[PDB]
Amino acid sequence: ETQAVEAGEKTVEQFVQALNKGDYNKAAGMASKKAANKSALSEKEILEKYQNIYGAADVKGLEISNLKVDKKDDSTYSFSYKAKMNTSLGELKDLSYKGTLDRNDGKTTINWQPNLVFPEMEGNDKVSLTTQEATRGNILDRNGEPLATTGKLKQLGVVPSKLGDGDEKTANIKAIASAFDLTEDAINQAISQSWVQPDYFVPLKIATIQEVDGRYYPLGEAAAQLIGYVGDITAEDIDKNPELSSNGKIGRSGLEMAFDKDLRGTTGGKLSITDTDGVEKKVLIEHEVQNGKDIKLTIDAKAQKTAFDSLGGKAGSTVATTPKTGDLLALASSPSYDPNKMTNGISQEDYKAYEENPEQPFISRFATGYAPGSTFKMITAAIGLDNGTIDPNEVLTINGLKWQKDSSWGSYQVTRVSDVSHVDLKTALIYSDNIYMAQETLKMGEKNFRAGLDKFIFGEDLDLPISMNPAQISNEESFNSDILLADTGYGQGELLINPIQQAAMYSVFANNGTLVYPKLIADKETKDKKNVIGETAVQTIVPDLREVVQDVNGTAHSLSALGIPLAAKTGTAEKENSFLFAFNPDNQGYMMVSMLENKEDDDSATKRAPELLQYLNQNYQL
Ligand SMILES: *C(=O)[C@@H](NC(=O)/C(=N\O)c1nsc(N)n1)[C@@H]1NC(C(=O)O)=C(CC2=CCN([C@@H]3CCNC3)C2=O)CS1
Repeated sequence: ETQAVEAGEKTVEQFVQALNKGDYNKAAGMASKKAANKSALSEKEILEKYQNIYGAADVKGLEISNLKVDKKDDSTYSFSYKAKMNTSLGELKDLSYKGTLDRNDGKTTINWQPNLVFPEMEGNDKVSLTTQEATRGNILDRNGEPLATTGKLKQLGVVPSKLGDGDEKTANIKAIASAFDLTEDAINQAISQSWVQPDYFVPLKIATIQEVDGRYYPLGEAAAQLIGYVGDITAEDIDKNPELSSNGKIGRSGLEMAFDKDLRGTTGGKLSITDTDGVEKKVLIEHEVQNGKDIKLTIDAKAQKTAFDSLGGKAGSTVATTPKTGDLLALASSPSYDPNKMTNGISQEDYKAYEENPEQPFISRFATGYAPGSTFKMITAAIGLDNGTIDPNEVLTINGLKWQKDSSWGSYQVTRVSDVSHVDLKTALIYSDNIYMAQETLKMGEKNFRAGLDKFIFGEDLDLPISMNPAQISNEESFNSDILLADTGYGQGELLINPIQQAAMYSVFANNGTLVYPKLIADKETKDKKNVIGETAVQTIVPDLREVVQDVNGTAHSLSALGIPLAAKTGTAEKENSFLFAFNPDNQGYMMVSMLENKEDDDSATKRAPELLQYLNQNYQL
């Protein structure tokens, strides 16, 4: 407790603090002159040491404790303290520093020595710092087949110096643009790029070829919206997260981005003290690299490749689930983009292409909310049946195509397409009679309609890694209209449900009225919501839904040619959308929901479903 002691106690601290602030020169100013019993190096020689070592290892957050300064002679005090510090590779704990001070004319300074960098350093000792980036994990389908993996790829390229001079170049460019099937002009824009030197290898496809490590998506565009793609890491990404290395790739969309942490692993590293020849003398930190985790999904890659191909590139979406457990067997969206071109290199043209396609390939339509249309009637009936409103056999008598409750609906008319004039429940679903449904809905009223709807999952967010707004009944918490109460009853109005949310609500017909939440991660436990509708309302509706197919006038009669047990409902909306709902009523092994955004003349979701239905029907039973 002496005013010379604490003068030295303060001179240590100002030295430590100067190193935290990274002011390696202020620190160097507190060094005794270079001498045999004082410092071991000059101010400049000291400055350089800390910049080399404390900088290259980014030493910061230096905390000392148990500081001691005791007198040894009138001009020399000995100090000692414990310390901990943060390095770019971890925390250094329980360091033991020791040294001496030089009092001379009321000026107290440090007799610097290498053992104030790290305790065990001596003489001409140095420091080494090595890092090892990890390998990105895989995304797998339910059967282990890979959906996103990192492997060696046969990169094709050329060398401007092994071509032709004049006609031998512009005719040889022809030959390699053929045996590989790529445009011939793009070989000229590439060869004449800025960075090209006539000796470098210039890449073309995913004439010499070299093996390159890259990120590969076997299914390409058939699963590009769900799985996503990955991009070069940019300086900005490191601002958002300085734990990233400049050399990896990063998930930018779809599941790659949703699970980037798990998939990307942790970097390994090693901080060592070496003699003057890089020979390791003490290891201070060693974190063995930990690679990225694999991720197993519910997807069935054949169902996905089939479901996407079935849309023939038209705007639309398909979604398949095993309804008794929630497994999502496929999440198709069309049109689409090449996720391999995006990740591993995409020409400036093929890229500008996707951006201006007005049907928007980058949209994950299976998460876009739509107005479901007539398919929804299978709910409305099930609610009406639950609360007594609907008599299956009560036969309404309905004339013409238009209708309204009374003249106070101005020009708002409920329209249908088939002038059936004796409609019971079964007949209503077989023909998709908006009117019958619009009526039996009003017979039920917002209170009893919402009483049933509210037993579903509107508003809720599902436990899935896909960004999607929840499904809504209306753009306000009440309808505030009869017309809307009606429009909503037959699948329009202010309804918004996306193909995954639809597939969840309709699961009630495969589970005696229990709703089963969708499942996308292979291991996660099934989650359900019991008694959403009555078992009896199911046994009433389903046999009517078979007849949407079998009956010669059924909206989906074309599917009876297949010879497979189907129960289903269709839809259409107005540009014209087209819908289909389908599942197996014998075994409940699968269920599908297919849309067609902006259909073509005489095209339909129902005309494209068979190939996917045959696969599902055979490979998913009990
Ligand atoms: C349910 O979605 C209903 N569709 C419509 O009424 C719509 N347009 O057709 C629609 N509602 S709102 C809005 N803006 N437009 C019924 N569903 C279907 C269907 O599922 O296919 C309809 C089409 C349709 C029923 C029977 N069809 C036979 C084809 C040849 N002749 C009849 C048929 O195309 C309309 S009613």
